[PDB]
Parts: sequence; C-alpha cells; structure tokens
Amino acid sequence: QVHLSQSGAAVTKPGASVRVSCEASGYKISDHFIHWWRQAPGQGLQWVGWINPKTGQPNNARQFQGRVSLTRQASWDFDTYSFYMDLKAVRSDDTAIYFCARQRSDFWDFDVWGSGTQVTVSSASTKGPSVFPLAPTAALGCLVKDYFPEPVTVSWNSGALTSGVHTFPAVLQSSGLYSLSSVVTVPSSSLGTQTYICNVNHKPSNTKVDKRV
Amino acid sequence: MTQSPSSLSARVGDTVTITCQANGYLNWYQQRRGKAPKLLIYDGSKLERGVPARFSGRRWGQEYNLTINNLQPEDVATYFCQVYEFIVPGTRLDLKRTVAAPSVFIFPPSDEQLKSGTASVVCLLNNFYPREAKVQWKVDNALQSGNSQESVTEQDSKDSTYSLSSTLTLSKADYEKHKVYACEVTHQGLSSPVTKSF
Ligand SMILES: *[C@@H]1O[C@H](CO)[C@@H](O)[C@H](O)[C@H]1NC(C)=O
Repeated sequence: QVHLSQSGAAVTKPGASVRVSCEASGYKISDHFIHWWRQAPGQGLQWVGWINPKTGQPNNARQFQGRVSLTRQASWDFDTYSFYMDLKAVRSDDTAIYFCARQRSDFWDFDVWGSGTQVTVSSASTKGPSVFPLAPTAALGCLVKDYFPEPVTVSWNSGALTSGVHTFPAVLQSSGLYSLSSVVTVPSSSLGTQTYICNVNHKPSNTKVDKRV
Repeated sequence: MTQSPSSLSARVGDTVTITCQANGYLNWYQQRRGKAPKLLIYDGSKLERGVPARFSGRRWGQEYNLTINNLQPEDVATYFCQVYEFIVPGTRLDLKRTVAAPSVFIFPPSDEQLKSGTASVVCLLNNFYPREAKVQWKVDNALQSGNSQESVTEQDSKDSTYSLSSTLTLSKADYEKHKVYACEVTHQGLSSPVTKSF
C-alpha cells in the first residue's frame, strides 16, 4: 500500500551537512509531489520545500535558500523512489523533526506522511548518563543526567515495577547534554520491605546501570 | 489568520469546535504527541476516507470550524489547519476530569553527585489537573530567577492527570552557602501556594 519510509535519527555538528531520506512506494509516484516539513520541539510545522518526482525540479522556502538541496532517485521500474533532503551549514535552529509528505491533489492536502526523522544539531559527542538517586505515601526516583545522544530507557525492578512510575521527557541544558527523571510513588510502608532499583540503558553508548534507591 | 483557543478541555460525549482564521483550500490535521499529522477534513469540509463521521468542517464565511461530535478518548490530540504553506499554531485538546491538587515533593542533591561538582535539587508535582501550574524557587527567602528547567508528562491515559518536575541546578559551591531550600507551586486546585523545604 501507499507508504513513505524515512531514515532514522541523525546527529550533526554545527556547520556540517545532514541528509534525511524518504522512500516512496505503493502508488503512481510520478503523479504526486513530495514535500518536506519540519517541526522544532514545542513548535508548529514549517514548510521546507517540494520536489517534482517527474522532472526533479525543487523549490524551497527562502529561509533555506542556498543551504537546502532536495533531490530524487527513481528505481528502474518506477515502483519505488528515494527522496533526499540535504541541509548544509547547519545551525542550532535546524534541530527538529523533518517529515516527508505526499501531496494528494493540486491544492496541497497531505494524506500520507512519513514517520519523521529527528535531526539534532549539537557540539557534543556520544556520552553515557550519570544516574543519581532521588531519595525519599512516598516518592523516589532516579535522576538520569548528562547523557548523549537521546534516547535512554528506564525501568524499575527490570520491568517488574510499572504502576505509579512517571518517566519525564528529556530537557536540554546549557551544557548541551540531556537530563531527565524517572519517579515512582509508593506507600510509606513498603520501603523497609521492598527493593527499588532504577534500571537505565543508553545503548548508543552501551551503558546499562542499575541503581538502588 | 489565527486559531482559538490555544488549549481546550472536554468531557467524553461532548461536542467541541475549533475555529481557524484562514482563506482558501483549507485542511484540518490531527497530531498526537511525537507523531505525524493525519488528514481529517480537506477542502474546508470534505471528510477524509477512514476518518469517523463524528468529524466535520464547515465554511464560516471568512473562517472555518472543525467539529467533533461525541468526543472520544482517542480525540485527545492537537488540531491545526493548513492552507498551502501556511500553518496556524494549533490547539491542544485534553480530557476533562475532576480538579486535582498536585502532590509535591523535594529531593535534595545526592552526596554522590556533589562529588562531581554539580548540585541538582528537584521538585516533583505529582498527578494534578488541569495542566496549568507554576513553580518558583525560594532559599533563605532569596528568589532565584535563572538556572531552572521544567519537564511535563502527557495527560495520563489512565487517570487523566499531569506530572511535572522542575530541576534547579547549582555549583557545589553555591549549594553549600545557603542551607535551607524550598519549592513553591501554584495550581487551580490549591486555594493558596504550597511549599516543600529542606
Ligand atoms: C463556528 O464556531 C463558533 C464558536 O467557536 C460558533 O459560534 C459559530 O456559530 C460556528 N460557525 C459556524 C460556521 O456555524
């Protein structure tokens, strides 16, 4: 069926160039324009540009004039097409989710979207997190601090504890690394009795700590 | 060309209307946290295939309405309208539940982290509704007004509440000088601000 598969998350250094990809399949591709959109965290969508799949002709927003390149490579039988968005001279501003979307009609209704690619522009380089405890109905948690890049996963008692757990979304610091928190609530009684163990994994750096609280 | 309001709360079974100021071939999209948009209505009022009939749009002269009948829990999302390259900022929609005061906690810095030169103090606002809350940091009655970040969970799909953490970050040095640390938070379900201290 009609589908747009995008490449996975990219990390980029300031001043460098990043390439996002979209693979179209499942329909008459020559007959519909592909657009790129993007979404900064806590922001609306902004249009980047479009590309004509027959001619290869692109057009983009003036904000990106001279630093974005939309290109196309078709398959032989035309059953599949790859679409690229190359962004060069990247800035802080360029950190966002980038979506590809298929234009259905001549009037810009977008009925099929790719899933999005995260593009993080950052000075830093891969780093495992430092996990510190949030010590004590009662609350307790783990502060998972200064890691890179995202993501990390947090469990309690190896997935054996799930109810009452809140794992917060990561925030970005003046440092340029990310910190989040995982908290869980428990009755004041169960602390002497029960063993509570934050269990963090940050596979891109191959870290996997278990912390008692 | 704006959209109103910026946040809506509704009960299940209710009808909700979102209004767009825009002009042209106008399209409405639903977007779920962390996910791609989904076309609901195109061309002002045509309903996209596979979308439930409880969605409709009508052309209100210069402006356009989106309507959701018999609102449902899957309707919790952000809605926006688009005309060619132009997007209107959007409306968060969440489920209405009884007002619930925040459960507040404060965690001093671990001694383990101080060994690294940085001090983190955390406030936790647990399970409250509606989403709107404000946190402020007091220590020795000094009110800090830089050096703080805040993270908020999504409306919980079990009990319809929100949780919030504010992290105040310090050097090991400044942490030592002052001694007594406090979080103060204000919420609809609290008649007067509450503070936790260490
Ligand atoms: C659209 O919504 C507004 C309120 O948001 C309502 O008062 C108005 O009657 C609606 N307009 C139309 C086209 O019925």
